Amino acid sequence: LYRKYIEYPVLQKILIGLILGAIVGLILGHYGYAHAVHTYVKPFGDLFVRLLKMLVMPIVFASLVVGAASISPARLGRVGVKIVVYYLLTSAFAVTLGIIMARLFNPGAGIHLAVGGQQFQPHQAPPLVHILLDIVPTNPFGALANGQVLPTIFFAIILGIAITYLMNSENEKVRKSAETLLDAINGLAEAMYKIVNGVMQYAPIGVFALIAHVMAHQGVHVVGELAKVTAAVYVGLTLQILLVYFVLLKIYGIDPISFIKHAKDAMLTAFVTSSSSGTLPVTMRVAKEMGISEGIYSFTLPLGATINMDGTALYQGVATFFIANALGSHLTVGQQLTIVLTAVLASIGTAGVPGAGAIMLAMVLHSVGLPLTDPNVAAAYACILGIDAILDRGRTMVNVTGDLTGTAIVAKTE
Ligand SMILES: N[C@@H](CC(=O)O)C(=O)O
Ligand code: NA
Ligand code: NA
Ligand code: NA
Repeated sequence: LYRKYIEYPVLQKILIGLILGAIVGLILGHYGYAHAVHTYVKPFGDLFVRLLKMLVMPIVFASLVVGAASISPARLGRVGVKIVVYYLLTSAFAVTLGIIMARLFNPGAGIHLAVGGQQFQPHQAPPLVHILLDIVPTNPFGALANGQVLPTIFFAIILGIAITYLMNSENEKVRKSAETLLDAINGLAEAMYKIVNGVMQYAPIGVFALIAHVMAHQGVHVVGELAKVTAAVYVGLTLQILLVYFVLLKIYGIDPISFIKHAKDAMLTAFVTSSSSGTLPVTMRVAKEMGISEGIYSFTLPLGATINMDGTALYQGVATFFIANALGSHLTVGQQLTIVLTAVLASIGTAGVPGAGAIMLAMVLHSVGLPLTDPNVAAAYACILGIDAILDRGRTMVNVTGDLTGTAIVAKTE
């Protein structure tokens, strides 16, 4: 029944793997068979970790190039300024709210990951001058091949901006050559998102092996911590709607009660599909009967479907704290502010494809000194990606909801 396995829903598939993973570890580990799990069940979980790390490098480079080549055009108009400034402010405030939830609920506190029998000891910090000057790569190819992600981000952003200037050039041969290069890079990004969909089909098997191995060694309190981070994200998402969207709507005069009733179809549709790109046709229909002018929502909505992601920004702030707390490290004031800047940039480049927001988490992990090369970081990294399907549902609703409420405010003031 191979076809039956594929057609079965992914979220219900992961939940089955997690429940049986806990049961197997407890009963088998109680009878003094812990080494059997480590020798046999662990290798099936190591494949999931290695598969996740492969997708990190091609996705970051390709998505940033195409993302930077679309919002670069300065000429937008008068309705193209209010929507842009609103998008940046909402994304920045989402990260701050996520930090508050992480510092309040304190997820991941109690477990000490010691993969390889070595506690995570942070390396000595080089001088700030060296760190800032190391962002510029000496060899753009070398940064991509060696796995350095901070130089990769800088080169991708400038390359995308330069492509935009070429497409507006007067010469016909230069314009044709610039469009071909962008399409080739665009086709690489789209091909990688299909691999992400195929990797998550193996996720229920990978989650089963990971949970079973950790259940027989670090007891049961690990599962309790996973519940705290799941509750922390959804609590923060709820406060995002009531304390930001509802307040702004009431201030400008738009009735929140009428807003939710007229936009319920979009939110539930985005919830089940977990995609903000396939929900766009549904979003276009909803705004029509609301009263928005045809021109207003024909420009902001396509732009906001890939730029305005408040849920992803809140998710990345909470997830980073969970990994650091599990490792036993401490976040300084300067490092926390670095999250507020890196998470906003990472959310802009994130694509609407489901599951693409946990691949950009590596951008903020490296920015705070937690590389994926460290075995301890990688083990904890795959722990939060295992339950990503559960968290992917809620965050997609907030991303779509921000686009609708942003359009209404602009349309109110014309
Ligand atoms: N699924 C989200 C993207 C993400 O989770 O990163 C969306 O469609 O907006
Ligand atoms: Na935003
Ligand atoms: Na969005
Ligand atoms: Na995005």
